[PDB]
Amino acid sequence: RLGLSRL
Amino acid sequence: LRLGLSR
Amino acid sequence: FGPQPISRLEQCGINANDVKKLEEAGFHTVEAVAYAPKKELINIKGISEAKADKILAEAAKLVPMGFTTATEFHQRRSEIIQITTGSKELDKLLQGGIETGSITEMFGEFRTGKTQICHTLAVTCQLPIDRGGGEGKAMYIDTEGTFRPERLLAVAERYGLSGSDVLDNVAYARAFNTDHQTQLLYQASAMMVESRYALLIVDSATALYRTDYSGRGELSARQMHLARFLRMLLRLADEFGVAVVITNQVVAQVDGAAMFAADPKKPIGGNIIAHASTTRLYLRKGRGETRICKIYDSPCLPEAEAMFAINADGVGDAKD
Amino acid sequence: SFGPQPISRLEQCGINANDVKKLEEAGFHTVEAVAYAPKKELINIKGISEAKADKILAEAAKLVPMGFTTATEFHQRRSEIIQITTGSKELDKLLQGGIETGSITEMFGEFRTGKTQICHTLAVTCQLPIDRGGGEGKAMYIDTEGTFRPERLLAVAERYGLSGSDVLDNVAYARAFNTDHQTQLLYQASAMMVESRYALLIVDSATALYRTDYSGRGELSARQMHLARFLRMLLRLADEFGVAVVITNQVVAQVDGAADPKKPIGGNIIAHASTTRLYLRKGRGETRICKIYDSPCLPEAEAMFAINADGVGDAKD
Amino acid sequence: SFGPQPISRLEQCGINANDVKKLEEAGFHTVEAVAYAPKKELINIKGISEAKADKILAEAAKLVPMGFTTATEFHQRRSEIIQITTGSKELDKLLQGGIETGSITEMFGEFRTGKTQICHTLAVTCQLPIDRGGGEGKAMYIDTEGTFRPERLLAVAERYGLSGSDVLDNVAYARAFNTDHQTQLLYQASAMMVESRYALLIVDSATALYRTDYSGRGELSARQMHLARFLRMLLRLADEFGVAVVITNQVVAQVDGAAMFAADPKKPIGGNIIAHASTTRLYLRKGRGETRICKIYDSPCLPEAEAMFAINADGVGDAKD
Amino acid sequence: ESFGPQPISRLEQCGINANDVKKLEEAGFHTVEAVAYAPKKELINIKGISEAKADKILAEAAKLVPMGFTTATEFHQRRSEIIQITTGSKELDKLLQGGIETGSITEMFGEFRTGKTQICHTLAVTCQLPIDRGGGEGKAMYIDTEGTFRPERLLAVAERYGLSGSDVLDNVAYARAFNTDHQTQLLYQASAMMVESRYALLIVDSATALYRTDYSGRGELSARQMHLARFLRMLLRLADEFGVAVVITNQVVAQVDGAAMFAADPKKPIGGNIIAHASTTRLYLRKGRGETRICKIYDSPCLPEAEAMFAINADGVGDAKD
Amino acid sequence: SFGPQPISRLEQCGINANDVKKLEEAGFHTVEAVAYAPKKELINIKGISEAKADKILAEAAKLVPMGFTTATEFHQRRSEIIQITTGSKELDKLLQGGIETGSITEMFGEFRTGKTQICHTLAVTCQLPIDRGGGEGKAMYIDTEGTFRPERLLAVAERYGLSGSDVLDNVAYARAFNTDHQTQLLYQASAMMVESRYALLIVDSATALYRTDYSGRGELSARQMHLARFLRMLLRLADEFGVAVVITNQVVAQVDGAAMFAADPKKPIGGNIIAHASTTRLYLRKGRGETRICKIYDSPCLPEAEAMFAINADGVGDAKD
Amino acid sequence: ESFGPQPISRLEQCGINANDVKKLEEAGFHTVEAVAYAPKKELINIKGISEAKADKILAEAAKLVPMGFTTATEFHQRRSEIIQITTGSKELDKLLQGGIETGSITEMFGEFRTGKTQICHTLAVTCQLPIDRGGGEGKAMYIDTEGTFRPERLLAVAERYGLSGSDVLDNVAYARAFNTDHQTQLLYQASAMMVESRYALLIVDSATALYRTDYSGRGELSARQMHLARFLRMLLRLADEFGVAVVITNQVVAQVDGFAADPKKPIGGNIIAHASTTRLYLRKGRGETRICKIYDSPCLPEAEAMFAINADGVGDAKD
Amino acid sequence: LRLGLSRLARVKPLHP
Amino acid sequence: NQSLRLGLSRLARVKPLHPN
Amino acid sequence: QSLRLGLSRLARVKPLH
Amino acid sequence: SLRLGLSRLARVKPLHP
DNA sequence: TTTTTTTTTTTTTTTTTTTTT
Ligand SMILES: [Ca+2]
Ligand SMILES: [Ca+2]
Ligand SMILES: [Ca+2]
Ligand SMILES: [Ca+2]
Ligand SMILES: [Ca+2]
Ligand SMILES: [Ca+2]
Ligand SMILES: [Ca+2]
Ligand SMILES: [K+]
Ligand SMILES: [K+]
Ligand SMILES: [K+]
Ligand SMILES: [K+]
Ligand SMILES: [K+]
Ligand SMILES: [K+]
Ligand SMILES: [K+]
Repeated sequence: RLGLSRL
Repeated sequence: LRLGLSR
Repeated sequence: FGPQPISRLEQCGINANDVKKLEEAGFHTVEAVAYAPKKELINIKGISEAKADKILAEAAKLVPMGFTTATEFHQRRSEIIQITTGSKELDKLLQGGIETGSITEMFGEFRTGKTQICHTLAVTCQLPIDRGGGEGKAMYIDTEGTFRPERLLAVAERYGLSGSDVLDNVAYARAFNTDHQTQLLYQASAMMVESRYALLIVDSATALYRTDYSGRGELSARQMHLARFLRMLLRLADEFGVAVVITNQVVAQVDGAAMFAADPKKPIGGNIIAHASTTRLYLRKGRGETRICKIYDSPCLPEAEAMFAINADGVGDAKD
Repeated sequence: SFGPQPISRLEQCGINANDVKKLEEAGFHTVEAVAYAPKKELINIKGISEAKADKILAEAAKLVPMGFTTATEFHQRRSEIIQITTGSKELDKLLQGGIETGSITEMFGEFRTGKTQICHTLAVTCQLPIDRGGGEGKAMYIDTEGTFRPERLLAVAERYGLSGSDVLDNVAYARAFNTDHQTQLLYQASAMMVESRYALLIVDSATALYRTDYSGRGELSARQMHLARFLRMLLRLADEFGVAVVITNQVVAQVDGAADPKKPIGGNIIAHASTTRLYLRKGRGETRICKIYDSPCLPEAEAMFAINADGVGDAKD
Repeated sequence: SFGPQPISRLEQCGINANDVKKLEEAGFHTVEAVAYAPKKELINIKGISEAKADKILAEAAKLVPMGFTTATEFHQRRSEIIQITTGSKELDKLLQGGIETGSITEMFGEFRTGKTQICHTLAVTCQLPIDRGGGEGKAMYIDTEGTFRPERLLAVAERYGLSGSDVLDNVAYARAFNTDHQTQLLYQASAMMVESRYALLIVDSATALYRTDYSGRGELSARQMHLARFLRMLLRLADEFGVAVVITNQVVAQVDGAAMFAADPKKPIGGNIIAHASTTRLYLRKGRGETRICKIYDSPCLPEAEAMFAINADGVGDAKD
Repeated sequence: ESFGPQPISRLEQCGINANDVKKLEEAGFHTVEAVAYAPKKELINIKGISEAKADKILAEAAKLVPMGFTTATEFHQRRSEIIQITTGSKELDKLLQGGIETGSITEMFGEFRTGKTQICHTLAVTCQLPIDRGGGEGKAMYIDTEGTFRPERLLAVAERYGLSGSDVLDNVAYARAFNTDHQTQLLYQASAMMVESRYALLIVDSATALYRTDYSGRGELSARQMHLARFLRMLLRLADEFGVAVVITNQVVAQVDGAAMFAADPKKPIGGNIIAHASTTRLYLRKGRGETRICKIYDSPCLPEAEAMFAINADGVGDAKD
Repeated sequence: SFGPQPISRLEQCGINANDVKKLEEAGFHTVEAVAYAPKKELINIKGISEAKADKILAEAAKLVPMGFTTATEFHQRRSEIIQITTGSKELDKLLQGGIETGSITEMFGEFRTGKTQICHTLAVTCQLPIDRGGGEGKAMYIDTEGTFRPERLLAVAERYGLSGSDVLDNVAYARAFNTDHQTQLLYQASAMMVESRYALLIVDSATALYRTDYSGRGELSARQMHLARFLRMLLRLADEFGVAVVITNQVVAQVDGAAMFAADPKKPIGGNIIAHASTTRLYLRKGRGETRICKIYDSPCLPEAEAMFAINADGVGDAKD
Repeated sequence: ESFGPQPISRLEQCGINANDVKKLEEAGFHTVEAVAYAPKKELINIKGISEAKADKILAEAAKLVPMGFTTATEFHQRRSEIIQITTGSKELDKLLQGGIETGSITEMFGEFRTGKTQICHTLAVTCQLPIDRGGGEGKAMYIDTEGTFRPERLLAVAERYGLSGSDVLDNVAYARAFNTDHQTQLLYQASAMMVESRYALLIVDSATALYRTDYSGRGELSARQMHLARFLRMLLRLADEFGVAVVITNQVVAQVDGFAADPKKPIGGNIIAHASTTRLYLRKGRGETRICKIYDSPCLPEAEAMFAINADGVGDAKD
Repeated sequence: LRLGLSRLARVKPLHP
Repeated sequence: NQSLRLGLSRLARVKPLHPN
Repeated sequence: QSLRLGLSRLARVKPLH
Repeated sequence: SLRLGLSRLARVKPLHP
C-alpha cells in the first residue's frame, strides 16, 4: 500500500 | 579399644 | 485497508509484556515494527537479541517486503487520493492537488500565504472523496503560534459545512522546541493508530532550528536532528498513509554570484531537506492579493507556474 | 553456453546432492558464485565440514577458468562488451558508447539535477534491441525514497515506440525501509536473477538510509563497514550475470571553507568501490551538465543533456 | 648463466627424481627457491623426511653462495641494476632513474589520482630496449577490481613507437576474486616466470579485497597474518627472480587527530605490516586539472621530495603549459 | 698487548689433543672464551667427546680465563675505559652519554620511515673512525634480512667525515639472511671471520622481521619464542666474546585493546617479553616534522628516560638545522 | 658466638685434620653446614665411611641445637630479627620494616619496572648502620645478564652521604655464564661468607639462564631439578649465615583466553618449584612516568596491599609530588 | 579413667627387669600400647633381646592391651564421643561435619598462597579451646621444614577468641627439621615427650618438601619412596598411641600431558595417597576468599566450601 | 573468460 | 659463478624482444 | 646456644664505615 | 684481569693511515 | 609405578550552511 485508497 | 580423644 | 493494530501480533505467539514495551517505546503498529531494523529493537532495554530476532522474522510475514512488478505499482498508485487546495489553477498545475503518502513543502518570503494554504488544506481534508477531500481528520502542529480558528470557519462556510464539527474534527498541538516536536510526532502516531487521519501540517518545520542551533559548531547536530525529524515524518507517511505538509522560510544569497538573475532567495535546511522533500513549491508575491506558485522539485510534475489568490474565503482563483 | 551455469551442475561430477540445496539456502545459486566465494564463507555455514568445503571449492574451480591469459584475448573480449544508450547523443559521445556492463557507475549531484530521470530512462532503454543500443533484458529498481513514478517509464516507452504494458511488466521493483532490508533485497535479487535474463540493476539511492540509520560519529565505523559489504555484493553480481550496476548518490556541502563546494557522500569506501562517477549540475532551465568525475579510461570532459516530457534526451537549442 | 638455476640442476647432485617432482609440485621451481626456504617448509610437505630435507638443503646451498661479500662487490653489482622509466622526465628525476628492480614499490592515494595509469604505463615501458629506459622483458597484471584496459596500453605503445600487437602479446593478465586466489596467483606466477623472462609484476590492488573479506576487529589478526604471508611471498618472488614488484594501495580518513596532520588527513590502509614490508612508498595527490603530484613517503635511499606529472591521452607524462 | 681474545690453538700447549681442537672448531668454538663460557651439556652434545674429555677441556679453559669473584671497584675501572660509538648527531650523543656501547645489546624500534636503517648505516660508517674522533677503530658487519643495504649512504657519510669511500666500502662486510635458520647460522661464520680480524660493530636489521611470517599462528608461538631466545643468547655470547657492539632493529604493532585511553601512541614493539628482557638498551623512534625525528630511551639500566631530536640529512643522521 | 662456627672446631672434638680438609673440599665450611647435611651426601664424598660420617654427625649434633623449643623463645628471637630498608617509606610501610633476613624474597614483573634498580639500592643500603635501617655488612651481586652498573651505587651512596670508594670496595660482584657456573659461584660464595661478614645476597636473575640452557619440553624435568637444587642451596646459605637472599624473576604472558577476564595476564616463570621455595613474593608493575607499583603476591605474615615508589637519579625512593 | 596412655613402667609388675625396660625406652618405646602395637621383628632387632624375653614381654603387652574382636556397637559408641577440633569457620566446620577428627591423618594440599600455613596456625592455636567450644583441651606441636612459622598469627587468633598471648604461646612446642633424618628423629623425640603431658595436635608443614631435593633423579626414586613410607607409618603409630590429630601439608606439581580444569596433582605418589585418611584441596578464589574441596574421605561426601583469611585468621566469607 | 554481457551472443527477443 | 645478482645486470646479452 | 633466625639486631659488630 | 669491552688505551693499528 | 611449564597478536571510519545595504 502507498496511501489512502480512492475506492 | 582406643579411637581418639574422649569427650 | 487500514494499518493492522499491534494487538494483532499478540495472538501471533509473543508475550504481552513485550507488546506493552513496544507500545511504550513508540511502536503502535505491526508494520512500524517491521520497518524498524534490528538496531532500534536492540536499543530497547528488556528485549534480547533472540527476542528482537523472532519478532522481526515473524512480523515480516504479514507485511509484503518482496519484489513486485511495475504494473502492480502503477495499478496501486492509480487510486491514490489527492486533496484539492481550493484553487482550480493550483489543482491543474499539481495535476490533482497535494499527493497523499509523500512530503510536500512550500517555501517563500513573508505574505506569500503558506499558512493560508495550510488552513485551507486542513479544512478541505474533511470533504468527501468525490468533492476533492480525503474523508479524514486533520492535525495542526504549530511552531509560530499563528493558528487562527476563524479562517477555518470562513472556508467551512464557503463549502457549506457547519463550524462546530469542522472545528472539533481538527486536532491542534503547539511545539516550543525540537524535542517537543519529536514527542508531538510520537503522540501524533499514538492518536493515529486508534482513529482515521489524512493530513498532517508541521508549519513550520525548520523555524525553530535557526534559533535553537546557532553558529558553525552546531551545524552538524542541527542538520542531523532535521534529518531524523524528516525520517520520522516519512515513516509516518509510509505507516499511516497520511499526507505530510511542511513549511520553510528563505534566506538571501549574499555571495554576489547570483547576478544571472534577480532572485536571491533560497530555502533553508540545505541538502538534507532538499533531498528528503518529495515535492517542493516556491511562492512569490504578485499584485494585490494574488500570488504565484512554481514547482521547484518533483519526480513527475514538470516546471510550470500558476497564479492564485487569497480571498476572504481562503485560497482560490484570482478574479479578473 | 554463455551465461552463468546453475549450481545444479555441481551434482554431475560428484557431490552429496543435499548440501547443494543448503548452499542455495545460504545464497549461492551459481557455480561462479561458489567459486568466487572464499573458503571462510563456506566454513561459516553451520553444518559444513572443512573437507566438504575444500571438495566443493575444488570441484567448482575446475569448471570456471581462473588462470592466466594473454592481454590480446582480454582486448578481444573487451571489444565485444555491450553498452546501453543513455538517451542523448551528447552523453553517449561523452561515455564513448554508453553505460558499460560489468562495472559500477555512480551518479551524484544536488537536488533536481536528474538522477532519477536518468535512472528511469536507462531502465526503459535497457530493453531495446542490441543493434539499437539496448541491453536486451529486463531491469531491476531498488528504491529507498518512495520516488518511483511509472508515468515517466510510460512516457519514455511511448517515445521509443515500445508498448507500455510490456515495458512495465519487464521491470522489477522493490522498496527498502532500512539497510538490512536493502541487503535482503540484494540476496533476493541474486536468487531471482538466475531464472530470467537481466541487464541493468539500479539503486536509488544507495546511501539515503545510511545517513539516518546510523547516528553520530560513534556509530560511523560500523556504518561504513556495512556500506562496504553492500558494495561488495553489487560487485559480485557484476561478476556473475554481467549486468550493469548503476547507483545514485547524494551530496554534502564542505563547511571548512576549502576549495564547487559539494562533495559526494559515502567517503573513500564508495569512492574506491565505484568504477565510473558522473557529477550532475543544474543548467539553464531544463538543461543539465554531466561531468566525468572519475573513470579508468574515459578522459575528463563535460556534456549537456535535458529532461523533456519523454525522459532524458538531447537539449533543444 | 645470469638467470636463475632450474630445479633440474639438483638431479646431477644426487637428489632423487621423485623428490624433485614433489618439490616442483610444492611450489619450489628453482634451486634458489630451495636455498631460500627453511627446513620447516620442506618438512611440512608430505613425502619428505628430516634426513632427505637436510640433504636437499645442503645440495642447494652448495650451488648458490650464501656467505659474506665485501661492500665494494655489492656496490659494483648494484651499479648495474635495471631501472624502468615511468614515462615522465620529472618523475624519473625524482626517482633517480625510475622503478627499482628487486624491491617493492607501493603507490597509494585518493581516487582518480592515477595509480592504474602509472601501472599501465610501466607495463608498456617494461618492454623497451635496455638502453632506452626499459627492461626488455614481459609484464604481469594481477587485477582485483576489474579495471584493466588494453586501450591505454595500445595508446602508450603507439606513443613510444612500438607495435600494438606484440606489446599486447607480451603482457600476462590474471584476475583475483578473493584473498586465497590472490595468493595462488603467485604460485602460478612462479612457474610462469621460471619459464620465460619477466621484468615487472603489478598487484592492483593488494588491500581492497581484505577489507570486505575480513570484517570487524574480531578477524583483524587473521587478516593481518594473511597480508603478511602474501607480502612475504611477494618479497621471495622479487628476490629469487629479480623482477620489479609494484603494488597499489588505498587510503582511509582518520576520525581522530586532524590537527596533528593538517594536509587532509588520509593514511594508507594495511597497517604496520604493509608499512614495514614495502621498500618504497609513493603518495599520489590531485593538483589542478589533469596534473597530479607524487611524493616520496618512504624510501631507504631517496630524499623526501615532490614532483608533478600528468595523465595525457597517451599515458603518464610530463605536464605541459 | 694481550687485549685480543686467545685463539683456540692455545689449547694445544695446554695438553688438549689436536683432534679435539679440530672438533671444537667444527662445532663453532673458535675461541678459548667460547669454550670456557659453554656448559658441559653443549660439549657433551658434540659427537666423539666423552665425559672425561669434556671435563678436562672445561677445566683447562677455566685455567686460562678468570671466572671467580671480583670487587665492584675493578668492574667500575674496567667500564671506565669502554669504547662508545658516535651516532653522528650531537643531541643523540648527549642523550646516550657517548653513544652506542660495546659489549651490550641496543635495539631501536618504531613505525616506518623513522630512520632505523639510516642510524645503522651511520654507525657502520663511523665505527671505522679513529678512537679520538668517536669511532671504534674496527671493521663493520651487516647482516641484512630485508634487502635494504645501500652503499650510497656509506659513501655519503664517508665524504662528510673526510674518509676515503673506497676504503670505507672495503672495510665493511655484508651478508643477507633469507630465513630464521640462515639468520642463526650466519653467526657462526661471523665468529669465524671475527676471530682473525678486529670488528667493532655488528648490525642485524631486522632481528624480528622474518619471525612474523616464518612462524604464523598462536599454535607456533612457543617455538618462535624459543628460537628468538636462542638467537638473542647467541648474540649475547658473541658480544661478551669479541667485545663488539651489537645493534638490532625491531618493528611495532598497534594496540587494538583500546585501553591506552588518553595515550595517543598505541604502538608496542613486537617480540614479547623475551626480547624485552634480553635487550639491554632500547630506543623508541618517532616522527616529528619535516626531516626531524625524536628518539626516546625506552629501557636502560643507567640512562634516564628523555627525548632527543635528530635529522636525516643528505649526509646521514645528524643534528637538525634550525 | 652469634656467628657460625668454623668447621675447624670439629678437630677439637676428635676429628683428624685431613678429614676436616676433605669436608672443606666438599663445600662445607661451617659446623652448622655439617649438621644440616644428610647422611647420604656425607657418604657421597671419597674418604668418608659410614662410621666416620656417623661420628662426625654425632659431634655436629652435639655442637648444635636440634631439640624442641617453646614458642615464647621463638617469638623473642624473631622480635630481634634484622631488616634492611628498601629506600621508599611506602615500601617500608607495606613490608612492615623492609626486607627480612633468614628468608627468601622474590621480585618479578615486566621489563623496565625496576628490579635491577631495587637490587642496587638494596646492595648499597645494606651497609648502613642498624639505627638508619641498614644491615651493617657487605653484599654480593650475581649478574646473569651483564646489567651491573656501579654508577647507580655511587649515586645512591652520595645520596646517603657514604664514601664512594668504600661502598664500591664492600660489594662483591660475579657474572655467571651458565647454570653450572652459577652453582660454582654459589660454592665460592659459601666459602667466602665464613671469613668476612655479609648481610645480603642478590641474584639477578635466578631463572634468566634457565630459559635458553634447557629448551623444549624434553629438558623441563632436568631444568626443574636444577632450579630446585639451586633454591635449596640458597635456602641453606640463608639458614647458615643469616643473610637475606633476594632473587629477581621474569614473566610470561598467559596466552589462554581464561586470563582475558583477569587484569594481569602475566605470570612469573619457574613454576611450582620457585613458587613454593620463595617465602615472600613481590609483583612490580609500571605506573605513570617514573613511578611503579609493588604488590604483595604471597606472604605468610603480610596482607594483600600495594605501595607506590619511584626511580630517581639517586636510586629507589618515594614518588615526588 | 583408663583413657590416657598407660606408662611402660607398670611392665615392671609383670616380672620384667629394669634393664629391658631401659633398653626399650632407649629404643623409642615409652608406653605399653606402643610395644603391644609392634611386632617381634623390631624387638629382635634391638640389642639385648634373644627371642626369649621378647615373647614374654609381647604376651604381657597382649594381655594388658585389648586386641580381640568386638561388636560394632561399642565401636559406634566410641566413634560418637570422638573429639573434633574446630577450624574457626562455620562453613568449613559444616563441610567437615564437626571439624578435624582426632586419631586420624588429615592432609591438605594446594597451590602457593592458598593458606595451608594459615590454617595450620589456626588449628595449632584453637586446639587449646575448651571442649564445649569445639576445642580439644591440649597442647600443640609444630614440626616445621620450610621455616615459615609466625607467632603473630597465633597471637591474632588468640585475641580473636579471647585468650592470653603468653599463656597460648607456652602451650605450643616448635621444632625445625633440616633433612629427612632430622624429621624422623623429631618424630621419635615427639613420641618420647608426648607421654609427659596431654597433646591434641601435631602439625608437619610441609611433610614432603625436603624429599623433592634430597632424592633427585630416577636412579634414587625408589629408596626415597620407601623412606617416606616409614615416616608416614610412624605418624599413624602416634595417632594410635595418644589419639592426637595429625595435620600434614603438601605441595603440588603440574601435569604436562593431555583436559580437565585442574592441572595440579599432589606430590608424594600412591604411598602418601594411601597413607593419609582425609585429604583437602585448597584453591584461590577471588580477593581473600579460597575454596576448599574434599579430595578423599571415608565418610564425608564430596563438597565445596568457601573460607576467607582475615587479619584474625581463618574465617567465613565477609558478607 | 566473460567480462559481462557480450554483443556477439544469441538472445531471444525480449521485446518482439 | 657471477657472484650474487640482484637486478638483471645491464651487460646481459639478451635477444631483442622488439627487433624493429 | 639458642635458635637464631638471621643476624642478631642486638649483635655488636664494628661498623663498616 | 677481567675484560668488559674494547679498551680506549689499547694500542690498535689504524685502518685509515 | 613418579616427574615436570610454556608462549602474543592485530586497526578503523566522515560530517555539515549562512546571511542584504
Ligand atoms: Ca506562518
Ligand atoms: Ca530521486
Ligand atoms: Ca584503480
Ligand atoms: Ca629498514
Ligand atoms: Ca634487569
Ligand atoms: Ca607454608
Ligand atoms: Ca581405604
Ligand atoms: K509574518
Ligand atoms: K528531493
Ligand atoms: K574509483
Ligand atoms: K618500509
Ligand atoms: K632490559
Ligand atoms: K611460598
Ligand atoms: K587415602
